[PDB]
Amino acid sequence: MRMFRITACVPSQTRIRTQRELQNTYFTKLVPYDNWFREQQRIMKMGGKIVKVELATGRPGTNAGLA
Amino acid sequence: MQDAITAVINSADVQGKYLDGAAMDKLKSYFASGELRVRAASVISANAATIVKEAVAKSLLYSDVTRPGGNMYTTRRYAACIRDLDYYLRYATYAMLAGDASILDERVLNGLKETYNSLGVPISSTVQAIQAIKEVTASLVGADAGKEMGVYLDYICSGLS
Amino acid sequence: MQDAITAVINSADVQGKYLDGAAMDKLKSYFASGELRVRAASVISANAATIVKEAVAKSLLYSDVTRPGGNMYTTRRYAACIRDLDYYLRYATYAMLAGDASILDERVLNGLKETYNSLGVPISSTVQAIQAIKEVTASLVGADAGKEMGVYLDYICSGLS
Amino acid sequence: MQDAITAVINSADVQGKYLDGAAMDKLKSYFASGELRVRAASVISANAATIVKEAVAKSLLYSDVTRPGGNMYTTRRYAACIRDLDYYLRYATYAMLAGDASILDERVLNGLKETYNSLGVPISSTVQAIQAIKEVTASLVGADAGKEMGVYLDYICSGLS
Amino acid sequence: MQDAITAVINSADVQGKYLDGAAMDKLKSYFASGELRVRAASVISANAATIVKEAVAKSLLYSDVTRPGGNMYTTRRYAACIRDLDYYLRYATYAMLAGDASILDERVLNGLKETYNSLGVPISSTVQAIQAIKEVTASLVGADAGKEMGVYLDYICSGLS
Amino acid sequence: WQNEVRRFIPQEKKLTAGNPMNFLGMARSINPAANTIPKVSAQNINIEASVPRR
Amino acid sequence: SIVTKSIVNADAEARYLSPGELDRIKAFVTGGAARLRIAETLTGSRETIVKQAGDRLFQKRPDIVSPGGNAYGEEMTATCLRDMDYYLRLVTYGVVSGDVTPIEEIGLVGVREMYRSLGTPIEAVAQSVREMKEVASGLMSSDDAAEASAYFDFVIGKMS
Amino acid sequence: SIVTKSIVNADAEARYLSPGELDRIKAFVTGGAARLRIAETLTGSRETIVKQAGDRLFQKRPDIVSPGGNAYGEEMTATCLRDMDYYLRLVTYGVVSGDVTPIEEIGLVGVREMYRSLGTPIEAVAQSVREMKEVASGLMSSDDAAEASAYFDFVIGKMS
Amino acid sequence: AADVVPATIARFSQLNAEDQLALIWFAYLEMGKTLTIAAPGAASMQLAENALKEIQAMGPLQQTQAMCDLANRADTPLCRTYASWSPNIKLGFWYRLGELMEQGFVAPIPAGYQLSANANAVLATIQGLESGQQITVLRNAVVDMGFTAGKDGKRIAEPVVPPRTKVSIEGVTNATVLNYMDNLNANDFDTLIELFTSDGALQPPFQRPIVGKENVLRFFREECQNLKLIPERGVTEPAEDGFTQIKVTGKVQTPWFGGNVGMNIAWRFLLNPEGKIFFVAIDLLASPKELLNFAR
Amino acid sequence: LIELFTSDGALQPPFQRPIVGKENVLRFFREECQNLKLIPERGVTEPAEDGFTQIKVTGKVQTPWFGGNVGMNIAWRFLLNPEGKIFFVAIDLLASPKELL
Amino acid sequence: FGEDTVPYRRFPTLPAANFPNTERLYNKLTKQDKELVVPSFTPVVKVG
Ligand SMILES: *[C@H](C)[C@H]1/C(=C/c2[nH]c(/C=C3N=C(/C=C4\NC(=O)C(CC)=C4C)C(C)=C\3CCC(=O)O)c(CCC(=O)O)c2C)NC(=O)[C@@H]1C
Ligand SMILES: *[C@H](C)[C@H]1/C(=C/c2[nH]c(/C=C3N=C(/C=C4\NC(=O)C(CC)=C4C)C(C)=C\3CCC(=O)O)c(CCC(=O)O)c2C)NC(=O)[C@@H]1C
Ligand SMILES: *[C@H](C)[C@H]1/C(=C/c2[nH]c(/C=C3N=C(/C=C4\NC(=O)C(CC)=C4C)C(C)=C\3CCC(=O)O)c(CCC(=O)O)c2C)NC(=O)[C@@H]1C
Ligand SMILES: *[C@H](C)[C@H]1/C(=C/c2[nH]c(/C=C3N=C(/C=C4\NC(=O)C(CC)=C4C)C(C)=C\3CCC(=O)O)c(CCC(=O)O)c2C)NC(=O)[C@@H]1C
Ligand SMILES: *[C@H](C)[C@H]1/C(=C/c2[nH]c(/C=C3N=C(/C=C4\NC(=O)C(CC)=C4C)C(C)=C\3CCC(=O)O)c(CCC(=O)O)c2C)NC(=O)[C@@H]1C
Ligand SMILES: *[C@H](C)[C@H]1/C(=C/c2[nH]c(/C=C3N=C(/C=C4\NC(=O)C(CC)=C4C)C(C)=C\3CCC(=O)O)c(CCC(=O)O)c2C)NC(=O)[C@@H]1C
Ligand SMILES: CC1=C(/C=C/C(C)=C/C=C/C(C)=C/C=C/C=C(C)/C=C/C=C(C)/C=C/C2=C(C)C(=O)CCC2(C)C)C(C)(C)CCC1=O
Repeated sequence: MRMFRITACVPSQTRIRTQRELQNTYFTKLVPYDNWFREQQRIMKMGGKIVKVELATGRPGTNAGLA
Repeated sequence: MQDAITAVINSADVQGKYLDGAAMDKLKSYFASGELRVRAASVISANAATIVKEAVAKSLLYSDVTRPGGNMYTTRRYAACIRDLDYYLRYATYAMLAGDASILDERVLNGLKETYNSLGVPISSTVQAIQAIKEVTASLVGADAGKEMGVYLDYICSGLS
Repeated sequence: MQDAITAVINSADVQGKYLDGAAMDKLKSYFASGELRVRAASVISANAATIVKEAVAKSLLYSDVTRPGGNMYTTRRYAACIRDLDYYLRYATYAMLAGDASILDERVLNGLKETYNSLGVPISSTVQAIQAIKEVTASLVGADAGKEMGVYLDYICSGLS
Repeated sequence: MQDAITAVINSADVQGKYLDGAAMDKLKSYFASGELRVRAASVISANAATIVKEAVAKSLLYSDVTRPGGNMYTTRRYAACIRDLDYYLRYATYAMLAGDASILDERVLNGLKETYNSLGVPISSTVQAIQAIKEVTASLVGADAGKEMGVYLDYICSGLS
Repeated sequence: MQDAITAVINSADVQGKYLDGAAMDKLKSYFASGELRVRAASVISANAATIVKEAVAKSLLYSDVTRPGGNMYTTRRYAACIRDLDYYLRYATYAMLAGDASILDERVLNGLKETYNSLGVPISSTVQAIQAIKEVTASLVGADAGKEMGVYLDYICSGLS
Repeated sequence: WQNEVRRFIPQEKKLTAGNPMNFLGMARSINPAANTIPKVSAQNINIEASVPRR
Repeated sequence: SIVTKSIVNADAEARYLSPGELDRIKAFVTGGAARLRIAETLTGSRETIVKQAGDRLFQKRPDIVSPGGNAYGEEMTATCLRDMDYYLRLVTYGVVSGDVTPIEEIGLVGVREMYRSLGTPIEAVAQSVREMKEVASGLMSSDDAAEASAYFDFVIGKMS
Repeated sequence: SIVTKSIVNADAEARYLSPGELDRIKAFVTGGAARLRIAETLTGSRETIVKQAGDRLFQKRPDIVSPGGNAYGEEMTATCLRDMDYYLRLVTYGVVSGDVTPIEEIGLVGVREMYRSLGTPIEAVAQSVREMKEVASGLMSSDDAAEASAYFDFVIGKMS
Repeated sequence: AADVVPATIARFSQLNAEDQLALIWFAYLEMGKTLTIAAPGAASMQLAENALKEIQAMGPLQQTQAMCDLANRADTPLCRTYASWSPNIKLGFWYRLGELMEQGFVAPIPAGYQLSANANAVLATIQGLESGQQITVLRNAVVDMGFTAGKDGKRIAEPVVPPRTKVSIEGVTNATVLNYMDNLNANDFDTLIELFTSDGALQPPFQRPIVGKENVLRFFREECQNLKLIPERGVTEPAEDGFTQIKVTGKVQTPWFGGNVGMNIAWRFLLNPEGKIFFVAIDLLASPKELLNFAR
Repeated sequence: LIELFTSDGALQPPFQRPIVGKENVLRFFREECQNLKLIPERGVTEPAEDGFTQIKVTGKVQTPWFGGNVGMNIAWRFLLNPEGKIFFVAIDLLASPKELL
Repeated sequence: FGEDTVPYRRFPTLPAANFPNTERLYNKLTKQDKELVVPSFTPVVKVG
């Protein structure tokens, strides 16, 4: 379905959480294409740095058959 | 993000000293420029859609990109490009209000160059689309606010480079 | 239910205070309006049989409502409609005599809106009929008495809305 | 929910028997309906926005419903009414192509009267909207298909009221 | 929610007319009251914690509610009362600053009765604490600002009752 | 010996603010300049260069 | 209203109105005389302002009134003038309130849905409101012209 | 392709294809000959179909090509002809695929935003695709007329 | 013919800047009655009223200079602003210039100008063609106009043409009033500063009278600019203390305080019995037309 | 009084631009012209384009109205509608040799 | 809940009536009834 895999480092800017937090502070996930824009907007607004992103699944510029 | 005031405050706080004469001068400069920036923001909010439409028409329409096999080809990719340029316009206006490029760095530029590299989107074409947006916004706002608006748009294009 | 005098008395009782200058002036106002209200009541009692007739004639005759499918169709429904208008006329005259809206609050609009909604009857056309009878009673009684009657009637309409 | 086919299936299954002759003739009747239902659904999907557009233009449009005081005022409430009509039309098409009102009364009548009452919605105006939907659908689908569509829309109206 | 100005706006727009002389008079009256409203709001924001502290001291402390087993027992619940009184005071200030107590019955009274009934909160005790807050704030801010604040707080109390 | 012959027609409902009836006369006074029917048939237009290319 | 907007923001942050919000409300209530006067001015010039606004709009885009357009006949052009009067009333509401929330609440939410169900050219509606703003500024005091132009401009941006 | 649609449904359900999907793909593969015939006829008669439909659309809505309109100018009418060609080829793709996935993916998703940007009356475009429907039905066989009409109905409803 | 529009485009192409400008001006003249009507709303003029207002504020000589610079694609900021616009913006801007010329707001063309032979032939072709290819030809002609940084050139520059009579009053022949009218038509307010006395009582229309010679001089230098005054007739009477009251009616052939090119202007002069001009009041008489009104 | 004004009726105050709008003219009457006495003397009447009636009336104002009490002339330029309603009324304050206005 | 916490039942204090609505939602087992706990919020002030 032309998913995206992203590595993003999201710091904590308001609260000092006392339990382990690498799993959500520095993570690489697989994001669907439709939700990629919303996810990236959310990450930037939360203040994380998008270290890397790549179209792991799908083919670039597919004029048809992208699902 | 940051603005001019927060930028000056952080620049002073990093060495942990009070706002000296230079900081006050910069704050006065931003305070003077505030009225002009607000007026330009009002104008761009007026003509948000039209600026993007004119920029794309003079920059991409009836060109290679819009034709079949181009990145802007197909309704979905046209809508995506329109949305990207609309967000570019809105965030450049945000940066113009704030007086600082930090909003562009941490909200418009991280995760976008490599996103376009992944998608195959034409960076050289989106650069010219942003430049067309700059020309339209300059013609609307005027030379005074237009110069700083173009400064921010050039910052966006350079980061996208 | 209470008239203007009894409403003033109950207000002063609730505050635990005697009838001060404001209460005295309000009571004198009601006393001045008493002659007007009594004469208007006498005249409207004279014409009560016909007044609703011309009100409905100028309001809800030869329209969609009177025909079959209209909610005023059939002798039973039309008699119900004229009886409703007569109820409004009599109870609004009561409210005018008392100088207070509590009678309409508790004995007229209490449940009337949902009653009409369940019955399916046209609330909008009821409002129009009340307005029409408002102009009819205004023309029949005069300017000041007509204005008081109209404020009572359009309060009824606002409640019925 | 269920349609005629699933109704015969589960009516047999609850008694735990195979398909008797009554079920066979019911299935044959539904199959005979068949292509007529599918054609009506296809034409409705063709002119989906049309029927709602002219139904509004016939019944609700240019009236106190769409005027101040009426529930259709403001573009937000207008588009909400249009969205409601689109819900009703899609459910009508689904119920038509299925053969039962289970889809509607599981996806429509559940709490719909009470939610519209909480929003103060005009049930009569809504019913008129579905009526105009019915005639506009009939004028595009024919006689028998329009008749069954109107039957489903009338069930919707009865549940709404 | 509705304030003193948008209340006039909606009152005019329900009938769809423009803003006549009466509307301008109402707006001017609200603008005249605006000075007192702003001053009272600023003072109340400054002394919010002390007001609730004094009201709790003179209305709830040293009683069955605070004693063991009482609803004010279990310090989490005491902090919950402190927060609830803070909420009541802040939203009363909102209503006073707005000039209309629509936010009180929208963002405050909505579900409050069932909330307190489910949680076993002493409704009369909460009401009494609210009048204690009303008296404290009236003494703190004066006669007229205290008048308006007491009006809105007692509207909240009546909603609770 | 005059007599008042009441008619079929219902009493005319008073015009309201929302209704464009009161704007009808204003629109007539406007009398907007319409457009002549274009004389284009598109058959002799060929889509290889008639469409813009910029 | 501006007071309503400030209250909503304060409620969202769960706090009392800041001194900046309070001083803004104070300035608005003090200066409300000019806003009420300008609302009165637009209300008075309502008939003309609509008249030449619609005339300029039709001259700039007669296709909306020409054959095939949304308001081709005098009847539908009268409806178009009715809508323009709606939007004038909304801008008056916005001027008196001081904030664009009445405008958004009444005539900008679902407006794209409305003017796609009606087939109305929303760009034409934007141009009509823009000509409305131009003529209002012409017949209004310049600074007060800008005060009304803020709300006209907001409606234009939402329409576009 | 309906094969791809069925595969998507099956993979979403985490199961092999059901008898309904198998029968669907079987019917599609057996009717592929008639589908290719329809595609060939549309490709051969594309220019006459598009031109006649565009002229019928012009007669329906003269304002589209009137002065001040989006299609005004020979450039802006040739661009309508090009758009109609694009949509006709998209309908051919959908007919040959058996499902509406390529149509939705190339001409339906983002189409409203594109036409908002360009100022085009999507309702007028819907009328144009309707007219293309009647013209293709006239030029095409009756039995396949319903099949092509189904996809035309889909496009008309979606782009409406 | 299919190639009518490209043939007409090429024919407009070989024409020079003067031919192109004259052809477009005559096309605007024939517009509506002979050529395609104008519907400017379809173009986003909002990004063009800035340049329109700038050109209106510019003086007539610089107005024509900028117009010819645009026509020959000169390197000016206004030329670049026009060039960066979309073709519909360019055409709407040209139509706005034509409307301003027709209303007198901008320096009009020389009186009685005639088109060249080639331009006349091309314009006849345009009139023969349909509205669609008419507008297409106009757009293609206007697109290349304006300076864009790139490979372009002009064979010959179209230079701006480098290039006053006493006002006649029916019933009034006062030397002071005649000198007043002639020197305002010539913009000789420096001469008027002594032509009227030190009182400096001027009455601008829809305004209170101005007081002070310096105030009157400021008003003349700022507001009055290249005004074309054409009085029709006049009447002179003796005022108090031998003062001369002169009521002279004519027309102002230039936009003036929201005034049309043809407007029934009236001047009432209280001229000193021994001095010259004690008070002047200017009133534009009403008619079934009112666009300069500001309400209140 | 203002019923004699046209719906598009306009007023032209002295030293001020024309005021258009029925309630605008109401406002002018009820906040500018407040209890003033006028003494019209003579007048002339003739036709005007669009069927209007142009009437130039000269009188004397005996009340303070923008200055010049008693010694100022009021010129009513009445562009009356053909029906009769005053489409446009202009009040011009003709001044004597008195200055400082 | 963040990027790592499975969502869980919440006990919000604000806005108004959200606590009672969530309580009514969560105090009933699955498929307990078909009624709507919160069909919509009856606005206090009706626009137009
Ligand atoms: C302190 C002596 C040094 C230092 C530390 C520092 N760390 C952060 C931020 C984070 N640190 C971590 C690390 C962990 N989280 C875990 O759960 C565990 C494993 C169980 C580790 C090791 C993380 C994840 C963050 C970011 C997210 C968070 O804080 O929750 C900061 C703040 C950086 C900022 O501004 O965001 C600092 C200062 N810095 C020094 O200079 C010291 C040498
Ligand atoms: C004609 C009856 C209607 C109309 C059409 C019209 N379209 C354009 C311009 C474009 N059309 C498209 C469309 C597509 N591109 C795609 O890739 C797809 C699917 C393959 C579609 C549907 C595009 C992208 C453009 C932009 C130009 C370009 O492609 O380079 C115009 C021109 C508008 C203008 O003024 O520039 C017109 C006129 N307009 C109407 O009003 C009719 C209803
Ligand atoms: C238009 C000028 C160019 C263009 C556009 C285009 N973009 C996409 C896809 C995406 N664009 C974004 C953009 C952003 N995400 C952010 O967080 C920010 C900050 C505002 C931006 C600008 C994203 C996230 C995507 C992916 C998700 C989505 O598509 O919405 C496409 C689609 C590419 C494809 O489908 O393969 C296109 C076409 N294309 C051009 O050619 C122009 C130069
Ligand atoms: C006439 C203007 C409209 C109309 C009338 C109509 N009413 C009914 C039925 C009822 N009306 C009432 C109302 C009242 N009864 C009271 O005692 C009072 C207290 C002041 C009021 C307001 C009630 C209670 C009924 C129900 C029982 C009854 O039959 O009277 C009907 C018949 C409804 C039915 O279904 O039979 C009608 C026709 N109908 C219109 O269309 C007019 C707008
Ligand atoms: C005129 C500038 C443009 C135009 C207008 C146009 N509108 C209609 C019909 C309606 N417009 C509305 C809109 C509103 N009603 C409201 O209450 C609100 C907020 C206060 C809005 C925005 C409505 C509801 C209608 C329907 C009729 C009615 O009001 O009862 C038409 C006619 C549509 C028809 O089919 O009759 C027209 C022509 N059209 C243009 O092209 C102009 C750009
Ligand atoms: C329009 C046809 C008539 C009308 C109704 C009206 N409805 C609303 C708001 C809502 N309508 C619904 C109904 C449904 N939602 C569903 O999902 C379903 C089944 C698919 C139904 C039946 C809902 C839930 C809402 C509120 C949420 C929302 O906006 O989607 C309004 C607006 C009410 C308001 O207070 O704003 C109106 C006016 N009114 C008429 O006059 C028409 C006859
Ligand atoms: C319908 C439609 C439209 C199209 C509208 C159209 C078709 C618009 C086009 C309008 C046209 C044709 C405008 C041309 C104006 C010409 C000017 C200003 C030249 C003046 C020359 C001068 C002053 C020189 C004078 C000179 C001097 C000084 C001399 O002394 C001697 C030499 C010379 C004579 C040269 C829009 C674009 C609005 C929207 C879309 C749409 O569909």
